[PDB]
Amino acid sequence: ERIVLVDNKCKCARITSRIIRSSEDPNEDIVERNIRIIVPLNNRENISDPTSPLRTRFVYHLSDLCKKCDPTEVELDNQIVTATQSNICDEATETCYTYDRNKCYTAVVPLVYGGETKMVETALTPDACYPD
Amino acid sequence: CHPRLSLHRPALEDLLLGSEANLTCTLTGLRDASGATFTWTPSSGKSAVQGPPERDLCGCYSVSSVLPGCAQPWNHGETFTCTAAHPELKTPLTANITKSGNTFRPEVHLLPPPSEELALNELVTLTCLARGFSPKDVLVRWLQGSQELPREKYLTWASRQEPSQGTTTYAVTSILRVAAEDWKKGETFSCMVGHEALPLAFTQKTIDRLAGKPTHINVSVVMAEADGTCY
Amino acid sequence: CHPRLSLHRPALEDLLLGSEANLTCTLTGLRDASGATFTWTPSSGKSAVQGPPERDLCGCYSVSSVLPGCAQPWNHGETFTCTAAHPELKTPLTANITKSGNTFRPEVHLLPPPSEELALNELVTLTCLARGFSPKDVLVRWLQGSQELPREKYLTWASRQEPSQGTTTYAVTSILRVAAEDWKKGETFSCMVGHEALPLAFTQKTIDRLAGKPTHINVSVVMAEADGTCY
Amino acid sequence: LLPPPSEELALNELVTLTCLARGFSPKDVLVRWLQGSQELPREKYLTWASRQEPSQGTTTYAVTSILRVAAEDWKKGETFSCMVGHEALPLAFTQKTIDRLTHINVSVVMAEADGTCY
Ligand SMILES: *[C@@H]1O[C@H](CO)[C@@H](O[C@@H]2O[C@H](CO)[C@@H](O[C@@H]3O[C@H](CO)[C@@H](O)[C@H](O)[C@@H]3O)[C@H](O)[C@H]2NC(C)=O)[C@H](O)[C@H]1NC(C)=O
Ligand SMILES: *[C@@H]1O[C@H](CO)[C@@H](O)[C@H](O)[C@H]1NC(C)=O
Ligand SMILES: *[C@@H]1O[C@H](CO)[C@@H](O)[C@H](O)[C@H]1NC(C)=O
Repeated sequence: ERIVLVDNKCKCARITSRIIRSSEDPNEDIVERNIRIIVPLNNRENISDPTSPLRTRFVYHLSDLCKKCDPTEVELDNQIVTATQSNICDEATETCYTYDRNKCYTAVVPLVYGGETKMVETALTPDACYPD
Repeated sequence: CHPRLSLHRPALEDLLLGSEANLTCTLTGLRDASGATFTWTPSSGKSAVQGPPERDLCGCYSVSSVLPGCAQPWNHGETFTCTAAHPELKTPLTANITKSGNTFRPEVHLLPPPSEELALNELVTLTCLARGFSPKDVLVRWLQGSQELPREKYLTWASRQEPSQGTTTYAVTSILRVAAEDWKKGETFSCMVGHEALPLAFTQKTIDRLAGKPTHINVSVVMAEADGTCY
Repeated sequence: CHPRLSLHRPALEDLLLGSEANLTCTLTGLRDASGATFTWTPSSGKSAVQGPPERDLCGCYSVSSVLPGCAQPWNHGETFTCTAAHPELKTPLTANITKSGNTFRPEVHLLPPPSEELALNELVTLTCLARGFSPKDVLVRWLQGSQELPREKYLTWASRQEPSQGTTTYAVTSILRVAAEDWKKGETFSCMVGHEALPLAFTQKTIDRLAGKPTHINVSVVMAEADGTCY
Repeated sequence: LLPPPSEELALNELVTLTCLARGFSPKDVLVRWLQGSQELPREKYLTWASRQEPSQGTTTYAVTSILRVAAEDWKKGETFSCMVGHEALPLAFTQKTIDRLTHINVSVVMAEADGTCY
């Protein structure tokens, strides 16, 4: 529990790791890997309202949790080159399991006002859709 | 014997790390090293200086030239039209070159060291494998921490084509041997690969001892009736 | 034209499996026609075949022949003298070929697939690697269970030398791509390596799943009414 | 006595069982095989002759024998033994160390904690 490898929020998973080294018998140590999953028991499959029942199957692949794609800088000889860090994040299309506390989610519903119908917008997480 | 005309592409290294894409144009199979004239159809910086009539089959004549000009037109798909008019033939002949289409981008993988090589505490091996790319040109560099290692500390093989799953693709490999003290201490090592089909022209993979096979795994699954917001 | 230095030893791909060892030694330098002179100082019942010439640097020719003497004189230490003669200058640099000494063994590792390719259900890839052997001759074959795969399913690079500390050594790799259903069934695969400094001329390594499995697993399920998540 | 290899439990055709006897001074020895409760004929297994075992100090011997049974019945859980006789043993007795076939621990904690993370 010391160094954070990933803290992902679309799937809400967190993975840390730590080397704890014995001094006697220097040929064998132990390397620890901790995983924490939080399962939402009341979310839908797609995130809109009328979609489908409760999501009842939750699938986590380690190679898609730890995936890192925002570019980086490498200095080769005397040059700064921009490199990518992953093979697989072609643009979204990822299915998220939870909401994210700093992004806000809306829906569109038709209602009537005597004559014709409008295109009323509706907040789904009200703490984060405040316009300011 | 026989005189022919051949045309080589620019090298990968000065196209990516630099931009100076000097070209070349080679005919071989003559024996009179004074008469040669070359001609390109686009020539604005036209001063293409010819090279030395160097050695050949037991000291015969073989001459080439170089057209300077950097890498903006080559990426957009221009064409170049070197022709020769030497006096040992009765014909001017021509070939051409173009940045090729039908390309695929490689898949890079770093492999952690073997377990049996770590039990001896001398030196450990890292392997870099890049695969599935359509031209025959690639680069491989290595880094320690954020410091690039010098080129004489690692061995890189050549680029060859792999068995056919329909269309032709290629492969390459590379190894690097480091001390078994700073692997276990926790330094980081990177393998970088450069190729023409990748969008930013470079891609990187980094590994260290924490990002490998662990010995212990702790799994904790928490069911939450409260909310689905993931604080 | 000018005489040079050339060497040709018996083939390892027929020396470890069969007993069809053929010696063929070289000494070239082409100015005159057939003025043929030999050195086969053991000639104990062998008849040297000669044939037609083939293509060279626009006019020149070169000659050689074959002795089938596989009665174990080569891995004993006979010196098998090679020395030309002609109506020309009697000053050769000579060739004297034998089984060489100061030999080292290879050390072979077989690597598991990367976990990115597993979670896609396509072909997966394996890697063989051998390094540290003193002459640069080696054979690499693959197996599936007990069946030797045909040698057009896999790619093998050449044999190159390493950066080192005094003593010189060599290395070689190869790959084999199999289907993910065969991996996830439980079928095994193997890499075989042949070399002449090994006492039994072959080594094997084998891989499947359940090879680098971890030995400790903790699973805790936290129910409702007990959430205690920290930020 | 030894449990079967893993690779015989893959195609599930037949299953072989090895009986090893090691290190005695007088070089006359018998081996008898049995499944369940009844003993077997001498023509239903293969047994070797005894040769002097290489060892430091004094000279002793060794012998081996194998027998191949089906796969599904060893998945069922039948029982074997290997009755090796001798001269210098007070009853000339057997060894029946055989099973049909992982360390597991399961706990439930009510966990009255004052305050922790998860
Ligand atoms: C999950 O549910 C949401 C909500 O229905 C899906 O998003 C929306 O899906 C609709 C249905 O095709 C798309 O409709 C389009 O709406 C525009 C108006 O903005 C209209 O002019 C078009 O003619 C079309 O009907 C819409 O693009 C889409 N996205 C929004 C509103 O942002 C979503 O696709 C669902 N995801 C999955 C994987 O099912
Ligand atoms: C370019 O090459 C192609 C095929 O090699 C052929 O049309 C011709 O040799 C060249 N054409 C032009 C327009 O340069
Ligand atoms: C074989 O020829 C080489 C050529 O220089 C020479 O150095 C070597 O001594 C020769 N071998 C013998 C046994 O004379």
